[PDB]
Amino acid sequence: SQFPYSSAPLRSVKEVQFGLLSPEEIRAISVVKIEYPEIMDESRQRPREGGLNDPKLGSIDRNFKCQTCGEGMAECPGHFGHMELAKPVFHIGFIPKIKKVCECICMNCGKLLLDETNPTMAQAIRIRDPKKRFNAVWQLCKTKMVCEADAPVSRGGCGNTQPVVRKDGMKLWGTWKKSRDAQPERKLLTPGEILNVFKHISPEDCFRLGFNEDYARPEWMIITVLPVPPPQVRPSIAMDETTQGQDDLTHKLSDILKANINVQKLEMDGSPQHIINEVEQLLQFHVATYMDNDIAGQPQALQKSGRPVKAIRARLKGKEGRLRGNLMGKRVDFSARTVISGDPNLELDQVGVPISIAKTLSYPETVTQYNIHRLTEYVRNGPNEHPGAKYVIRDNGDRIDLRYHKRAGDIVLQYGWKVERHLMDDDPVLFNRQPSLHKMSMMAHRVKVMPYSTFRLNLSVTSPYNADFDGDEMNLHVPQSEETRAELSQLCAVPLQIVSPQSNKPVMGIVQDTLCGVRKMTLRDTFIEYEQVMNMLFWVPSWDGVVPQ
Amino acid sequence: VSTSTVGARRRRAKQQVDDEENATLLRLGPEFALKQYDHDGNEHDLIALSLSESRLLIREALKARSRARNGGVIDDDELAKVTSGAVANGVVKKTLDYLNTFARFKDEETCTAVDQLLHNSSDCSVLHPFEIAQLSSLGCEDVDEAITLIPSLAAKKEVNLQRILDELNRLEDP
Amino acid sequence: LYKEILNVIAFDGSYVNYRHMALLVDVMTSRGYLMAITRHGINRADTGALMRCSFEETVEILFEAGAAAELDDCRGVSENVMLGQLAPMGTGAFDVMIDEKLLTS
Amino acid sequence: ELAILKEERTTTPYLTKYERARILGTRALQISMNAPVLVDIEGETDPLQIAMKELSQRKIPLVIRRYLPDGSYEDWGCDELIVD
Amino acid sequence: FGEMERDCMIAHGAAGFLKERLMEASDAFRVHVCGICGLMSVIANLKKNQFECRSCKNKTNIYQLHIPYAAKLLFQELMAMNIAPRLYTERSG
Amino acid sequence: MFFLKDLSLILTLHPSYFGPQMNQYLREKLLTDVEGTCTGQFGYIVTVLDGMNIDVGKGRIIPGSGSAEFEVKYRAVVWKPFKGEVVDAIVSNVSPIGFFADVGPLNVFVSTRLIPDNLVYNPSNSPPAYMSNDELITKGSKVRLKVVGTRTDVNEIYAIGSIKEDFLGAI
Amino acid sequence: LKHGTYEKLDEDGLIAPGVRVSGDDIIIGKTTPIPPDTEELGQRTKYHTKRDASTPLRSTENGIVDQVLLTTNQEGLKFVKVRMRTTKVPQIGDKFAS
Amino acid sequence: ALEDIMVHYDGTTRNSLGDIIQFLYGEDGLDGTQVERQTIDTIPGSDKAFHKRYYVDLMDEKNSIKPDVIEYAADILGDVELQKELNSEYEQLVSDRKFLREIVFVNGDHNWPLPVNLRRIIQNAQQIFHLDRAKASDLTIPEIIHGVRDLCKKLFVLRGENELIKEAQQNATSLFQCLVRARLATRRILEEFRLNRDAFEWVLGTIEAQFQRSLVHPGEMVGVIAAQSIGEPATQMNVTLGVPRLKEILNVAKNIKTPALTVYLDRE
RNA sequence: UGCCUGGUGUCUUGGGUGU
Ligand SMILES: [Mg+2]
Ligand SMILES: [Zn+2]
Ligand SMILES: [Zn+2]
Ligand SMILES: [Zn+2]
Repeated sequence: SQFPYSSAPLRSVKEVQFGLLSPEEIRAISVVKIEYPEIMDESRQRPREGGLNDPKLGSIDRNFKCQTCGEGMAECPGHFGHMELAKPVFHIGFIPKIKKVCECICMNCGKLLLDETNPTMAQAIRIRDPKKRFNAVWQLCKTKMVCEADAPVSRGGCGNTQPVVRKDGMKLWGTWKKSRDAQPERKLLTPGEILNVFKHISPEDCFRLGFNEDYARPEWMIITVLPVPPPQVRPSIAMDETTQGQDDLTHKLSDILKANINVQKLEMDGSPQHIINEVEQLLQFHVATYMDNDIAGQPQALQKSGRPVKAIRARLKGKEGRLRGNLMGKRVDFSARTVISGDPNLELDQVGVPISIAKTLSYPETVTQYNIHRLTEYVRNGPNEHPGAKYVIRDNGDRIDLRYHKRAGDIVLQYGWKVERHLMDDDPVLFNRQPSLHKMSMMAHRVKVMPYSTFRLNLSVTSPYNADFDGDEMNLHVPQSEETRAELSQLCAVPLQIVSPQSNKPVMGIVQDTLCGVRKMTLRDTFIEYEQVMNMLFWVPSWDGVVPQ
Repeated sequence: VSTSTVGARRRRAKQQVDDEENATLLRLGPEFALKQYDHDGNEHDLIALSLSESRLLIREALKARSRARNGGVIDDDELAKVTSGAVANGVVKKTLDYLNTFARFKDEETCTAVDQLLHNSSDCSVLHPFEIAQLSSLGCEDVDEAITLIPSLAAKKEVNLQRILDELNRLEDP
Repeated sequence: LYKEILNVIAFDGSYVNYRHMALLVDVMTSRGYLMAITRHGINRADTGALMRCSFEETVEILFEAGAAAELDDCRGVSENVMLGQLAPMGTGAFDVMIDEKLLTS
Repeated sequence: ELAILKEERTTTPYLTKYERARILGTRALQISMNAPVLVDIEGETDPLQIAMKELSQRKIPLVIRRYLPDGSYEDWGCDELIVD
Repeated sequence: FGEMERDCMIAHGAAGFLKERLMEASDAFRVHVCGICGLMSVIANLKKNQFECRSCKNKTNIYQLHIPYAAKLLFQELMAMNIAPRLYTERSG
Repeated sequence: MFFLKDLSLILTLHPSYFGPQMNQYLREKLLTDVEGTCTGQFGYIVTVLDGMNIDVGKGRIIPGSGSAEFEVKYRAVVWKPFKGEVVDAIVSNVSPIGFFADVGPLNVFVSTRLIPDNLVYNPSNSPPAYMSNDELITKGSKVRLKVVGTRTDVNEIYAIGSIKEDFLGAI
Repeated sequence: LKHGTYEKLDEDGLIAPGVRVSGDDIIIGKTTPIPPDTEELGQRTKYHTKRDASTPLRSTENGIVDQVLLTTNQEGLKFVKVRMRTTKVPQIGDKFAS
Repeated sequence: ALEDIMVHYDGTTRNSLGDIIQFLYGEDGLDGTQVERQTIDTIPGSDKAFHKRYYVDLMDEKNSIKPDVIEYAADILGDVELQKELNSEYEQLVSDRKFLREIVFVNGDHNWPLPVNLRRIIQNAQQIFHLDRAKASDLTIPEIIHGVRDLCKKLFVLRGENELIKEAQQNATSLFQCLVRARLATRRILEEFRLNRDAFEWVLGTIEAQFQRSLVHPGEMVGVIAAQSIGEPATQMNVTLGVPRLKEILNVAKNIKTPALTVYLDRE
C-alpha cells in the first residue's frame, strides 16, 4: 500500500529464464543511442542529449522527472540505451566457450565435424542436459581435425583442414596445416570472421552443440552493440559541496565511446593496418575491462588515482558483493542494539527494553472498533509521552507526522487507518546475538519497558545465546504485522525452545548462584523459621495460599 | 483486464505475416483463431454471431436476468434499464438500437431455419463462420455484390451462392 | 561415512542425535558417488542457477547459465529469498483458501 | 485433475504447528480488517486472542491446501483438522 | 540481518517474518514486466494509465511485481553484461 | 462482428465482505465491472450469459494482505470490428471535415478524403448533409461503410470508415 | 538549511563558550556562494544566493561549549575549532575492570 | 549444501528438485525433540531371567500368576485357549529378543533414544488411580493381550491402505513395538505394575496419543537444522581427530593424513 | 496581522569491541 496505484495485475515470479541478449533485442529495448563522449552539454546544467547522461535514460534528481516514463525519482526504474560498436569485439566471459565452439565446427562451411552416423556421436546427442551434451560433442569432435566434403555421398562439408586454435589474452590464433612437413600459417581469428561464421550455423547443429535457438544463439557471444545502463546503476556522488564525482562505470563507458569514435574516424580517413590493429585492440581492451578487471595474464585498468577500476564483475562477488552483501543479507529497519544486563526478577520469556528504544521503535496497529478509544488516547499523548504514537497512516497511504502537527487533538481516527504506536508491554519481539550458530540464538521475547539503557534478560537464557554481561550486545527486531506477530509468538517463543533437537535435551537450566544456592538450600541440615518461610512462600507467583506443615 | 483462455505466447525469433488483423484475408488473430478451448480444455470452434442470433441471445439473457432479479415473476428501454451502470446502460442501449434497426430476422424460428440452411448445407460445410455471419448479417442480394463485399467468397466458387441468397431473401420477412 | 563422522564428533564426549548425521551422509551419497561439500560438489548439481550462484563462483555460474539458456523454476528457498517472495518452507509450504461453505452459517 | 478426492486423502489429520501459526496470523489480520467474527466475544479485544478462541471452537472459515511434491494437493477444512 | 540470521529464521520455519524483514523493513520496490519478453522494459506511466513494451509492441500482457531493489539492480547489471534474465509469472514444464 | 468467447476475470474481495452472501456479491461485482466495458484486445463486452449461475471456485488468501483472490470464468458476447469489413451504420453527425456514424457502441469517423467526390457537403441544407444528385446522407441516414483502420485507446476503440468503393454510401 | 536551530550562533557564525548545546544544534555557521537564479525578477532582495554548509552537533551528544578557537590555516583562510565538554556519571551498563 | 531439504507431506525428505534423500525422516519419522533414552527390556539378561520374567504357565500352579493379585485366579488354571494366547505372546517376545539381539544391536546395548516415555506413563497411571494396596486386579488376560496387540497397530506414521505403505509403516515402528511389548507384558502388568482395567485403557490411550504427538511436522526444514546441529559442536572442539579430520571427511580428500585398516582375524 | 526548514559523499586504511 506504499506504492501508488497501478492498474496492472500483481503477480509473483514463478520462473527465471536465462539467456543472451540479441543485438536486435538490445536495439529494441533501448530508448536512446549514445554517441557523444562529453558527459555535460556546456557545464550549464541540462546534460547533453545523446550523451552518457541523457535525461531519457532516467532521473536521479528530486526535482527532475524522467523524460521517458514521466515518473519521479522514487518510481523510475531506469531505462537502457545502446551504443553501436564500430567493430565487433569478444565478450570477455565467453572466450573459452568461443574457442571450444570453434574447435567443434568447421571454419568454412559452418557445420559440425561429426554426424549421427558415428554410434558414439548419436549416443552423445541422445543425452538431454545441454552442458553435458556440449561436453560430449566437444570431446568427440576435438579429435576430428579435418572437414570432410564427402561422407566418411556429401555430408555438406567443404573438405578444408581444420585449424588448431590457441588462446592468448583476448586474441585467438588459428594455425592451419597448409599443404612430409611443410610451412604452416597461424593467423589471427578476428571477432568479425568468427561472427559471420557463427551466423551460418544451422539451428539443428546449434541445438546439438547445447545452445538454444530461441534464447542463447552462439553468435550472440560476440558484442556488436553495447547496452548502456541507466544512471541508477552508476550514480554520481557529491565529493564536496561543489564538485560531484563521476562513477567508475561512467568513466569506463566514456573511454569505450572515445575508442569507438576513434575507430570510426580512423576507418573512413586512411587505413594503415598497424594503426587499425592498435586502435581496435585498445577498444577490445576497454570493453573487456569494463566488465571484468581481474583478467589474469595482463595488467589491470587503473584510475587516475592509481586504484584499479571497479568492473561490473567485481560488483557481484565477495562478502560485500551484490549477492552476499545486498540480497542474501541486508540492513533492515525497525531494529535496536544495546548492551545487555541481567535481571533475576524477569520471567523466562521477557526482555527489558529501555524507554528511549521503546519510543523510537513502533508497531502499526489497525484502527478497529475494539481499540479506537485507546488509539485516540495514544494519538493525543503524542510522540514524546509514553504510551504514545509517532504517525497516523490513512487508507490511501499518506502519513501524518505527529511531531509537526499543530492540531493533533483535532484528528479523528477512521476504521482501517493505522497508528504507529509506541512499543508496549507484552509485544513479541525477535531477539538475537551474533554469531548465530544455531536456531536458539534467535528467540522471541515479550517486551517490558524499563528505565536505564540496557537490555535485560533472565539469566537462564544466557546459555542458548552464549551471552554474559561483561559487555555483550544483542539485536532486537520488531515485527510489523499481525501475521508476523503471530508467527513470532507461536513458533520462535522462548518457552517452545527449551528442548533442542540437536541432542534431545534442554538447553536452559538453573545456572550460577541460583544453582549454588539451590545446592546450599537443599542440604539436609538447612532449617528455616516461620517468619522467613512466610516471605519465601509469598515470593512464589504460583503458590496456592496454603502453607505446608 | 479480462484474460483469454489462450496463454503462454513467449518470445521467439521468427515473424509471420498472418498476425495482422484483416477481414478480407480471414486473419482474425490468435484470440479469434478457428480453434478454441473451453474451460475443460476440449476442442472448440470459433463462435461467430449474426445480428439475428446476437439479438436473440441478448434478449433472452437480459429478460432472464430481469425475471430473476424480480423473483421469477419485453420493452427494450426497460430491458436496458434493468442492467446496472450508466455507461453499461448506454452501451447496451446503443447495441439494442443497432440490432433492432437492422434486425433481418426477429423471429426465433426464422433464425433457426437460416442457421440450419447455412450450417447443414454441403457447400456451407467448408464456409468459415465469419463468412456465414457476414452473409446472414449484410443481407446481400447478388453474387457479384456478395463477392465484392466479402472477398473471401470469391475463392470459394463451389458454393450455390445465388440460390442461397434467394433462400435468405425468401426467409427475410418483407 | 557415518561411522567416521560419529567418531569425530563423539571423541570429546559430545552427543549429536542420529537423524542429523543420517541426513548428512544420505545427502553426501545420494547420487551414487561421494559428493564433497565444496563448490565442486554442490555447484555440479541440477539446482537453479540463482540458488547455485549465491554460494560461490557467482559470475561464472551466471555466464554459464546465460550461455546454456538455463531455466530456474524458483522452487528453492534462496531463489524466493532473493526475490522477496514467500518461500515454500515452514509456514509457506501450503496455501490458505476461503471456505465459502462454512461461511453460510 | 490435480485435486485429490476427500475419500483418498492420505496426509496427517492433525494441524501442524506451521499451519496453526499461519492460520492464526491470517485470521488475526482478517479480524483486524473488520471481518465478521463467528464466535461470541466476552471481553476480548486482541485480534490474535479472538483468532485463538475461534480456532479452539473449530469456527475458523479457512481451508488448508497441502501441496504434494508432484503438484497435486489436498484441501482440508480447518474445522475437520484435529488441533491439540 | 546477515546470512546466519536468515538460516536461523529458516530453521524456525517462519517464512512470513523472513519475507517481511527482507522486503518491508528494507528495500521494497515495484516493477513492471512484459508478459511476453519477460524483461523489465515496460515504460509504465501511472498517472496517464498506459503501459507499453516497445520491443514486443504490446499494451495488455503486462504485470507488476514486488521485488527488492537490490534484485532490480542485479538484473539491470546482468543486462549490462549482455545476460538476459527473464522473469515469468507462470510455469511451463 | 459479434462472437461468443470464454473469458476469465481476477476478482479481489476485501475481508469485510466475508459473509454468507459472498458468492452473489461477487456475481454482481463481476456484472458491474464487465458489462459495457471496452477492451482493445477483445472489443466491447455487451452481455454475460448465465449471469446468475457463474462458478467462482475457491478464493485464495493473499499472504500479507488478507484479501481473497477469486478466478471467475464466464462466457460473454463480444463485438469487435475488423480491418476491411463492411457493416451497416447510422450517421450521427455531419461536419465539413467528414461525418460520424455509429455501429453499435462504436463511433466511426469518415473523412472527406474517403468519401466519393460527387457527395459534396451541403451546409445550407437543413440539416447539413453530404449530398449528390441521387444521394443525400444526413443525420439519421442509413449508410453502408467499410472499416479501414481501428485505433486502440486505453478503454476505447476508434475506427475509420470509407464509402468510396462500390455497394457503399447511402442505403 | 539544517533542521536544527541557529539561534545560538553569534554575529560571526561561531557559538560562544559557556553555552549549553543539545543534539543537532548548529555550532558553526558556514555558507557557500551559489550563482543566483532568475528570482531577481520580482524578489525584493530576498533571493537565495548562498547555500548552507553549517556544522551541527552530533545527534546523540550534548554538553557545554568549553572553548572556541579561531585562527588562520596555512593558506591564510579562517579556521575554527570548537571544544564541547560534558560529565559522564557511572550508570547501569558501564564497563569496569580490575 | 543442506539448506533446501525439507520434510514433505508424504513423509519423504526431498530437496528442491524433488529428488528423494530419505524415504522417511530419520528412518522413523520422529522429531528430534520428542525422543528419550529408554531401556528395551528383552535385550539384556540370561535366558533363565528372561523366561522367569516373561513366561506364564497356566498348567503348573507354582509357575502361574499369583492368586492374590487377580480376582479370577480360581477359573484360570487348566484353561487351554488362554494358554494358547499366552504362548503366542511369549513366542512374539522371543522373536523380538532374537531380532534385537542378532540383527539390530549385536553388541547388546539396550539404552537408546525412543519416543514416548513408558516408565513415566506407568507411574503416572499408578499415581492417578491409586494402584497401591494389596487389592486384586480385575483385568483379564485376554483384555491385556488384545489391547496391546491392537495398540501395536494404531501407531500411524504413514496413512494409506497401499500394501507398500503398510510395509513401510510396519518397518517404521519395529523398535518401538519391541519396547512396548517388552514393557506391557502380561506378567509384568499383573504383578510388577498391578494395573487395573481403567488404568490399562488410560495407559493405552496415552501411549497412542503421545506417539501421534511425537511425529515430525511436514514443513520442517530439517536440512538447516541438521547443518546447524553438526556445525555447532565443531565451534567448541596415532590418528587425526578434530577439525582437520572433519575437514578431510567433508572435502572427501583422496589422500588422508593417516590411512589405516582394522583387520579382524578368525576366531581361532 | 507578520508567520516555520528536514536534506546528507564515497573509496581506502588503521585501531578497537563481543564471541
Ligand atoms: Mg562476554
Ligand atoms: Zn523513467
Ligand atoms: Zn567445412
Ligand atoms: Zn516485452
